[PDB]
Amino acid sequence: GVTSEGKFDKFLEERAKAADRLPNLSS
Amino acid sequence: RQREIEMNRQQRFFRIPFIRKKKGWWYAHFDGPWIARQMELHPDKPPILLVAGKDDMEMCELNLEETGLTRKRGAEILPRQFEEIWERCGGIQYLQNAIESRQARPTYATAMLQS
Repeated sequence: GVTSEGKFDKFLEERAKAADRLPNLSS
Repeated sequence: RQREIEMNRQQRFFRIPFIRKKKGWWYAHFDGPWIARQMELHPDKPPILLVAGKDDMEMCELNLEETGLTRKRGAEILPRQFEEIWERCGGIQYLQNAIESRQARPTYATAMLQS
């Protein structure tokens, strides 16, 4: 079974989006 | 207590880049099969620190065996490689505050701060 690793992939993609709300250090 | 945890649950640490250039990084500390700490470092952003209990909704819900992390060549790292970055980002105060406020689930990491 590698549905679960697919699930881990989807999880990482949503986490990767979780930072776009964060301020830039540069400005 | 730290040893009883140690001596029954292997502590394992991983780091992998995020998908789309500079990459962001996803770090994890697994206390046996279940995640205890998670840390996300994006270019030109403040770090995201996450501890079991308080931040469950943002953390990996999979058993370690299910993630495929143990089968990705190069994903596993030394405990100290995780710790140095966790500590640099303020992870000790973060977890300590979560413990103080009764938001942190007891893990090997909290046992580490019981000192």
